[PDB]
Amino acid sequence: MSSLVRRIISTAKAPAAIGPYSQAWLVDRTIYISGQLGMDPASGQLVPGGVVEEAKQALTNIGEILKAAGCDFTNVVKATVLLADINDFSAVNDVYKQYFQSSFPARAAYQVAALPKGGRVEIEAIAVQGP
Amino acid sequence: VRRIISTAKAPAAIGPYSQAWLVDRTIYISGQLGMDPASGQLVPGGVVEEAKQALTNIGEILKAAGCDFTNVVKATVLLADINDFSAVNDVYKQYFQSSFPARAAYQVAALPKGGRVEIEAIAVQGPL
Amino acid sequence: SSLVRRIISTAKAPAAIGPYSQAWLVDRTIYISGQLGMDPASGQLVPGGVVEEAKQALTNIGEILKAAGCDFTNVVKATVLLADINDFSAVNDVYKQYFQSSFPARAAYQVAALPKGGRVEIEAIAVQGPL
Repeated sequence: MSSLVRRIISTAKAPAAIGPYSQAWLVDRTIYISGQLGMDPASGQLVPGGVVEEAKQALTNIGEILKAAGCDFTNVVKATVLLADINDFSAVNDVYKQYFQSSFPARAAYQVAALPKGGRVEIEAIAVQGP
Repeated sequence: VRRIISTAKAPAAIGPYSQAWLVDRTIYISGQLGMDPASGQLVPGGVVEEAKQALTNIGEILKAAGCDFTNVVKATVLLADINDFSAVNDVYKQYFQSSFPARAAYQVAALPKGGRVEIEAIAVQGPL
Repeated sequence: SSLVRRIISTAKAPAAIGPYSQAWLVDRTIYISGQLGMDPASGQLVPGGVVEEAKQALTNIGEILKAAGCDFTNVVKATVLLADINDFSAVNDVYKQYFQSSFPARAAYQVAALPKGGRVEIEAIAVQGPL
Protein backbone atom coordinates (compact mmCIF):
# COMPACT_ATOMS: atom_id res chain seq x y z
CA MET A 1 0.00 0.00 0.00
CA SER A 2 3.13 2.12 -0.43
CA SER A 3 5.23 0.59 -3.19
CA LEU A 4 9.03 0.71 -3.30
CA VAL A 5 11.15 0.74 -6.45
CA ARG A 6 13.36 -2.33 -6.97
CA ARG A 7 15.73 -2.66 -9.92
CA ILE A 8 18.43 -5.21 -10.79
CA ILE A 9 21.88 -4.21 -12.09
CA SER A 10 23.75 -6.30 -14.66
CA THR A 11 26.58 -5.15 -16.95
CA ALA A 12 29.20 -7.02 -18.96
CA LYS A 13 31.89 -4.41 -18.12
CA ALA A 14 32.04 -6.46 -14.89
CA PRO A 15 32.73 -10.16 -14.29
CA ALA A 16 29.99 -12.75 -14.44
CA ALA A 17 28.68 -14.25 -11.20
CA ILE A 18 30.56 -17.42 -10.22
CA GLY A 19 27.65 -18.56 -8.07
CA PRO A 20 24.01 -17.90 -7.09
CA TYR A 21 23.96 -14.12 -6.66
CA SER A 22 23.20 -10.93 -8.57
CA GLN A 23 25.69 -8.13 -9.18
CA ALA A 24 23.63 -5.54 -7.27
CA TRP A 25 20.11 -4.55 -6.22
CA LEU A 26 18.58 -1.07 -5.90
CA VAL A 27 15.70 -0.84 -3.41
CA ASP A 28 14.16 2.52 -2.53
CA ARG A 29 17.35 4.61 -2.49
CA THR A 30 19.98 2.12 -1.24
CA ILE A 31 22.16 -0.10 -3.45
CA TYR A 32 23.52 -3.42 -2.13
CA ILE A 33 26.61 -4.62 -4.03
CA SER A 34 28.00 -8.17 -3.99
CA GLY A 35 31.59 -8.95 -3.07
CA GLN A 36 34.01 -8.50 -5.97
CA LEU A 37 37.26 -10.34 -6.67
CA GLY A 38 40.07 -9.22 -8.93
CA MET A 39 38.74 -11.06 -11.98
CA ASP A 40 39.10 -9.76 -15.54
CA PRO A 41 35.73 -9.34 -17.33
CA ALA A 42 37.31 -10.36 -20.66
CA SER A 43 39.19 -13.51 -19.61
CA GLY A 44 36.99 -14.69 -16.73
CA GLN A 45 40.05 -15.41 -14.56
CA LEU A 46 41.96 -13.64 -11.81
CA VAL A 47 44.56 -11.18 -13.09
CA PRO A 48 48.21 -12.16 -12.48
CA GLY A 49 50.62 -10.15 -10.38
CA GLY A 50 49.49 -10.69 -6.80
CA VAL A 51 47.42 -8.80 -4.26
CA VAL A 52 48.13 -5.27 -5.53
CA GLU A 53 46.97 -5.99 -9.08
CA GLU A 54 43.95 -7.92 -7.78
CA ALA A 55 42.92 -4.99 -5.56
CA LYS A 56 43.06 -2.58 -8.50
CA GLN A 57 40.89 -4.85 -10.67
CA ALA A 58 38.36 -5.47 -7.89
CA LEU A 59 37.88 -1.74 -7.32
CA THR A 60 37.57 -1.11 -11.06
CA ASN A 61 34.84 -3.76 -11.16
CA ILE A 62 32.99 -1.92 -8.36
CA GLY A 63 33.18 1.31 -10.36
CA GLU A 64 31.48 -0.16 -13.43
CA ILE A 65 28.60 -1.47 -11.30
CA LEU A 66 28.17 1.93 -9.62
CA LYS A 67 27.98 3.66 -13.01
CA ALA A 68 25.44 1.09 -14.22
CA ALA A 69 23.29 2.26 -11.27
CA GLY A 70 23.72 5.97 -12.06
CA CYS A 71 26.30 6.64 -9.33
CA ASP A 72 30.03 7.10 -8.77
CA PHE A 73 32.47 6.52 -5.90
CA THR A 74 31.19 9.55 -3.96
CA ASN A 75 27.94 7.63 -3.28
CA VAL A 76 29.55 4.81 -1.25
CA VAL A 77 28.73 4.95 2.46
CA LYS A 78 30.32 1.69 3.72
CA ALA A 79 32.73 -1.01 2.55
CA THR A 80 34.42 -4.16 3.87
CA VAL A 81 37.91 -5.36 2.88
CA LEU A 82 38.64 -9.10 3.27
CA LEU A 83 42.33 -10.05 3.17
CA ALA A 84 44.15 -13.38 2.91
CA ASP A 85 47.21 -11.98 4.75
CA ILE A 86 47.09 -9.22 7.37
CA ASN A 87 50.58 -8.15 6.24
CA ASP A 88 49.15 -6.72 2.99
CA PHE A 89 47.30 -4.03 4.99
CA SER A 90 49.55 -1.11 4.06
CA ALA A 91 49.78 -2.01 0.36
CA VAL A 92 46.02 -2.46 -0.13
CA ASN A 93 45.31 0.88 1.56
CA ASP A 94 47.66 2.48 -1.00
CA VAL A 95 45.53 1.21 -3.88
CA TYR A 96 42.22 1.90 -2.08
CA LYS A 97 43.81 5.24 -1.72
CA GLN A 98 43.28 6.55 -5.23
CA TYR A 99 39.65 5.56 -5.86
CA PHE A 100 38.05 7.22 -2.82
CA GLN A 101 40.09 10.42 -2.93
CA SER A 102 38.72 12.11 0.21
CA SER A 103 35.64 12.01 2.45
CA PHE A 104 36.25 8.31 2.98
CA PRO A 105 33.34 5.93 3.66
CA ALA A 106 32.94 3.87 6.79
CA ARG A 107 34.94 0.65 6.63
CA ALA A 108 35.96 -2.61 8.29
CA ALA A 109 38.94 -4.83 7.50
CA TYR A 110 40.46 -8.10 8.75
CA GLN A 111 42.21 -11.29 7.61
CA VAL A 112 40.05 -14.24 6.60
CA ALA A 113 40.94 -17.94 6.47
CA ALA A 114 40.33 -18.35 2.73
CA LEU A 115 38.47 -16.80 -0.21
CA PRO A 116 36.78 -18.48 -3.20
CA LYS A 117 38.89 -19.21 -6.28
CA GLY A 118 42.08 -18.75 -4.26
CA GLY A 119 41.82 -14.97 -4.43
CA ARG A 120 43.93 -12.70 -2.25
CA VAL A 121 41.36 -9.92 -1.60
CA GLU A 122 37.58 -9.37 -1.75
CA ILE A 123 35.56 -6.16 -1.25
CA GLU A 124 31.83 -5.43 -0.71
CA ALA A 125 30.02 -2.10 -0.44
CA ILE A 126 26.77 -0.19 0.12
CA ALA A 127 25.73 3.05 -1.60
CA VAL A 128 22.88 5.58 -1.58
CA GLN A 129 21.50 7.34 -4.64
CA GLY A 130 21.59 11.07 -5.34
CA PRO A 131 20.80 13.76 -4.70
CA VAL B 1 7.52 0.16 12.48
CA ARG B 2 10.18 -0.37 15.14
CA ARG B 3 9.82 -3.64 17.04
CA ILE B 4 11.65 -6.84 17.91
CA ILE B 5 10.58 -9.89 15.89
CA SER B 6 10.20 -13.10 17.90
CA THR B 7 8.88 -16.56 17.02
CA ALA B 8 6.49 -18.43 19.29
CA LYS B 9 7.86 -21.14 21.58
CA ALA B 10 11.42 -20.88 20.39
CA PRO B 11 14.91 -20.78 21.92
CA ALA B 12 17.28 -17.91 21.26
CA ALA B 13 19.60 -17.47 24.25
CA ILE B 14 23.08 -18.57 23.18
CA GLY B 15 23.95 -15.01 24.18
CA PRO B 16 22.73 -11.36 24.29
CA TYR B 17 20.95 -10.79 20.97
CA SER B 18 17.51 -10.71 19.33
CA GLN B 19 16.19 -12.77 16.43
CA ALA B 20 15.48 -9.76 14.21
CA TRP B 21 14.64 -6.04 14.21
CA LEU B 22 12.10 -4.25 12.00
CA VAL B 23 12.68 -0.51 11.50
CA ASP B 24 10.62 1.41 8.94
CA ARG B 25 10.66 -1.13 6.09
CA THR B 26 13.97 -2.99 6.59
CA ILE B 27 14.50 -6.22 8.57
CA TYR B 28 17.91 -7.05 10.08
CA ILE B 29 18.24 -10.78 10.86
CA SER B 30 20.87 -12.34 13.11
CA GLY B 31 23.24 -15.01 11.84
CA GLN B 32 21.66 -18.46 11.95
CA LEU B 33 23.29 -21.82 12.66
CA GLY B 34 21.87 -25.26 11.95
CA MET B 35 20.18 -25.52 15.35
CA ASP B 36 17.00 -27.47 16.14
CA PRO B 37 14.15 -25.27 17.43
CA ALA B 38 13.05 -28.14 19.69
CA SER B 39 16.40 -29.51 20.91
CA GLY B 40 18.63 -26.44 21.05
CA GLN B 41 21.47 -28.47 19.52
CA LEU B 42 23.07 -28.74 16.09
CA VAL B 43 21.36 -31.25 13.79
CA PRO B 44 23.37 -34.35 12.80
CA GLY B 45 24.54 -35.08 9.28
CA GLY B 46 27.24 -32.49 8.68
CA VAL B 47 27.45 -29.24 6.77
CA VAL B 48 24.83 -30.13 4.14
CA GLU B 49 22.16 -30.91 6.74
CA GLU B 50 23.11 -27.88 8.85
CA ALA B 51 22.56 -25.54 5.89
CA LYS B 52 19.03 -26.86 5.32
CA GLN B 53 18.04 -26.19 8.95
CA ALA B 54 19.69 -22.76 9.02
CA LEU B 55 17.69 -21.60 5.99
CA THR B 56 14.47 -23.02 7.43
CA ASN B 57 15.05 -20.96 10.58
CA ILE B 58 15.48 -17.85 8.42
CA GLY B 59 12.17 -18.67 6.74
CA GLU B 60 10.27 -18.80 10.03
CA ILE B 61 11.63 -15.37 11.01
CA LEU B 62 10.50 -13.86 7.70
CA LYS B 63 6.99 -15.26 8.21
CA ALA B 64 6.77 -13.61 11.64
CA ALA B 65 7.42 -10.30 9.83
CA GLY B 66 4.92 -10.93 7.03
CA CYS B 67 7.47 -11.76 4.31
CA ASP B 68 8.95 -14.68 2.39
CA PHE B 69 12.22 -15.42 0.60
CA THR B 70 11.33 -13.02 -2.23
CA ASN B 71 11.88 -10.12 0.21
CA VAL B 72 15.59 -10.84 0.88
CA VAL B 73 17.98 -8.34 -0.72
CA LYS B 74 21.37 -9.36 0.76
CA ALA B 75 23.03 -12.24 2.59
CA THR B 76 26.43 -13.43 3.84
CA VAL B 77 27.52 -17.08 3.95
CA LEU B 78 30.18 -17.99 6.53
CA LEU B 79 31.86 -21.37 6.04
CA ALA B 80 34.18 -23.37 8.27
CA ASP B 81 35.77 -25.08 5.24
CA ILE B 82 36.13 -23.46 1.82
CA ASN B 83 35.98 -26.97 0.33
CA ASP B 84 32.21 -26.94 1.00
CA PHE B 85 31.55 -23.98 -1.33
CA SER B 86 29.91 -25.94 -4.14
CA ALA B 87 27.80 -28.15 -1.86
CA VAL B 88 26.33 -25.24 0.13
CA ASN B 89 25.47 -23.36 -3.07
CA ASP B 90 23.37 -26.30 -4.29
CA VAL B 91 21.23 -26.12 -1.14
CA TYR B 92 21.12 -22.31 -1.22
CA LYS B 93 19.56 -22.40 -4.70
CA GLN B 94 16.61 -24.53 -3.54
CA TYR B 95 15.21 -21.67 -1.41
CA PHE B 96 15.93 -18.72 -3.73
CA GLN B 97 14.55 -20.16 -6.95
CA SER B 98 15.39 -17.23 -9.24
CA SER B 99 16.39 -13.55 -9.11
CA PHE B 100 19.14 -14.15 -6.59
CA PRO B 101 19.99 -11.43 -4.03
CA ALA B 102 23.37 -9.82 -3.56
CA ARG B 103 25.76 -11.96 -1.55
CA ALA B 104 29.23 -12.38 -0.04
CA ALA B 105 30.97 -15.58 1.06
CA TYR B 106 34.27 -16.63 2.68
CA GLN B 107 35.78 -19.11 5.15
CA VAL B 108 36.23 -18.13 8.80
CA ALA B 109 38.58 -19.58 11.41
CA ALA B 110 35.80 -20.95 13.63
CA LEU B 111 32.09 -20.62 14.41
CA PRO B 112 30.29 -20.80 17.77
CA LYS B 113 29.35 -24.24 19.12
CA GLY B 114 31.59 -25.83 16.49
CA GLY B 115 29.13 -25.17 13.69
CA ARG B 116 30.04 -25.69 10.05
CA VAL B 117 27.94 -22.91 8.46
CA GLU B 118 26.15 -19.69 9.47
CA ILE B 119 24.01 -17.33 7.38
CA GLU B 120 22.79 -13.76 8.00
CA ALA B 121 20.48 -11.70 5.82
CA ILE B 122 18.64 -8.42 5.26
CA ALA B 123 15.14 -7.99 3.82
CA VAL B 124 12.74 -5.18 2.93
CA GLN B 125 8.99 -5.23 3.42
CA GLY B 126 6.74 -5.04 0.40
CA PRO B 127 3.54 -3.27 -0.58
CA LEU B 128 2.29 -6.66 -1.82
CA SER C 1 13.78 13.82 -2.98
CA SER C 2 17.14 15.02 -1.69
CA LEU C 3 18.23 13.35 1.55
CA VAL C 4 20.40 14.46 4.46
CA ARG C 5 24.01 13.25 4.49
CA ARG C 6 26.97 14.32 6.62
CA ILE C 7 30.07 12.95 8.31
CA ILE C 8 30.87 12.21 11.96
CA SER C 9 34.29 13.12 13.38
CA THR C 10 35.04 13.75 17.07
CA ALA C 11 38.21 13.58 19.15
CA LYS C 12 36.51 11.50 21.87
CA ALA C 13 37.16 8.46 19.65
CA PRO C 14 40.43 7.32 18.09
CA ALA C 15 41.65 8.72 14.81
CA ALA C 16 41.41 6.53 11.73
CA ILE C 17 44.35 4.18 11.17
CA GLY C 18 43.63 4.15 7.45
CA PRO C 19 41.42 5.67 4.73
CA TYR C 20 38.04 5.68 6.47
CA SER C 21 35.66 7.96 8.37
CA GLN C 22 34.38 7.25 11.88
CA ALA C 23 30.74 7.11 10.74
CA TRP C 24 28.21 8.27 8.13
CA LEU C 25 24.66 9.55 8.68
CA VAL C 26 22.39 9.17 5.62
CA ASP C 27 18.66 9.87 5.89
CA ARG C 28 18.14 8.38 9.36
CA THR C 29 20.57 5.41 9.35
CA ILE C 30 24.10 5.52 10.80
CA TYR C 31 26.87 3.24 9.50
CA ILE C 32 29.72 2.92 12.04
CA SER C 33 33.24 1.70 11.30
CA GLY C 34 34.76 -1.25 13.12
CA GLN C 35 36.38 -0.23 16.42
CA LEU C 36 39.37 -1.73 18.24
CA GLY C 37 40.33 -1.30 21.88
CA MET C 38 42.49 1.76 21.16
CA ASP C 39 43.10 4.73 23.46
CA PRO C 40 41.71 7.88 21.77
CA ALA C 41 44.67 10.08 22.73
CA SER C 42 47.66 7.81 22.04
CA GLY C 43 46.30 5.43 19.42
CA GLN C 44 47.76 2.50 21.38
CA LEU C 45 45.86 -0.53 22.62
CA VAL C 46 44.87 -0.38 26.29
CA PRO C 47 46.71 -2.86 28.55
CA GLY C 48 45.10 -5.87 30.18
CA GLY C 49 44.17 -8.20 27.33
CA VAL C 50 40.96 -9.09 25.53
CA VAL C 51 38.66 -8.13 28.42
CA GLU C 52 40.05 -4.59 28.63
CA GLU C 53 40.14 -4.21 24.84
CA ALA C 54 36.44 -5.10 24.61
CA LYS C 55 35.48 -2.46 27.19
CA GLN C 56 37.41 0.24 25.33
CA ALA C 57 36.00 -0.74 21.93
CA LEU C 58 32.43 -0.39 23.23
CA THR C 59 33.28 2.92 24.89
CA ASN C 60 34.54 4.21 21.53
CA ILE C 61 31.28 3.10 19.88
CA GLY C 62 29.33 5.01 22.52
CA GLU C 63 31.11 8.31 21.88
CA ILE C 64 30.43 8.08 18.13
CA LEU C 65 26.74 7.34 18.74
CA LYS C 66 26.39 10.47 20.90
CA ALA C 67 28.09 12.62 18.26
CA ALA C 68 25.32 11.38 15.92
CA GLY C 69 22.49 12.17 18.36
CA CYS C 70 21.99 8.58 19.58
CA ASP C 71 22.81 6.22 22.44
CA PHE C 72 23.16 2.45 22.82
CA THR C 73 19.38 1.92 22.69
CA ASN C 74 19.37 2.94 19.00
CA VAL C 75 21.57 0.07 17.71
CA VAL C 76 19.73 -2.52 15.61
CA LYS C 77 22.64 -4.71 14.36
CA ALA C 78 26.21 -5.50 15.40
CA THR C 79 29.08 -7.85 14.50
CA VAL C 80 31.68 -9.20 16.97
CA LEU C 81 35.04 -10.30 15.51
CA LEU C 82 37.22 -12.47 17.77
CA ALA C 83 40.82 -13.63 17.52
CA ASP C 84 40.08 -16.72 19.67
CA ILE C 85 36.71 -18.48 19.83
CA ASN C 86 37.42 -19.49 23.46
CA ASP C 87 36.94 -15.82 24.48
CA PHE C 88 33.23 -16.02 23.57
CA SER C 89 31.90 -16.19 27.13
CA ALA C 90 34.09 -13.43 28.56
CA VAL C 91 33.28 -10.99 25.74
CA ASN C 92 29.56 -11.73 26.06
CA ASP C 93 29.70 -10.71 29.73
CA VAL C 94 31.25 -7.36 28.76
CA TYR C 95 28.73 -6.91 25.93
CA LYS C 96 25.81 -7.09 28.38
CA GLN C 97 27.10 -4.14 30.42
CA TYR C 98 26.61 -1.79 27.43
CA PHE C 99 23.59 -3.33 25.66
CA GLN C 100 21.54 -4.00 28.79
CA SER C 101 18.11 -4.86 27.35
CA SER C 102 16.21 -5.27 24.06
CA PHE C 103 19.32 -6.54 22.33
CA PRO C 104 20.12 -5.82 18.67
CA ALA C 105 20.56 -8.46 16.00
CA ARG C 106 24.06 -9.89 15.96
CA ALA C 107 26.65 -12.18 14.40
CA ALA C 108 29.88 -13.46 15.92
CA TYR C 109 32.81 -15.61 14.78
CA GLN C 110 36.59 -15.97 14.96
CA VAL C 111 38.74 -14.38 12.26
CA ALA C 112 42.31 -15.25 11.30
CA ALA C 113 43.83 -11.92 12.41
CA LEU C 114 42.93 -8.29 13.14
CA PRO C 115 44.87 -5.08 12.43
CA LYS C 116 47.47 -3.96 14.98
CA GLY C 117 47.29 -7.40 16.61
CA GLY C 118 44.02 -6.67 18.38
CA ARG C 119 42.00 -9.36 20.10
CA VAL C 120 38.47 -8.06 19.31
CA GLU C 121 36.77 -5.63 16.90
CA ILE C 122 33.10 -4.58 16.72
CA GLU C 123 30.98 -2.83 14.05
CA ALA C 124 27.35 -1.70 14.20
CA ILE C 125 24.41 0.04 12.50
CA ALA C 126 21.91 2.40 14.13
CA VAL C 127 18.73 4.33 13.32
CA GLN C 128 17.74 7.69 14.79
CA GLY C 129 14.78 8.18 17.11
CA PRO C 130 11.52 9.90 16.21
CA LEU C 131 11.54 12.45 19.05
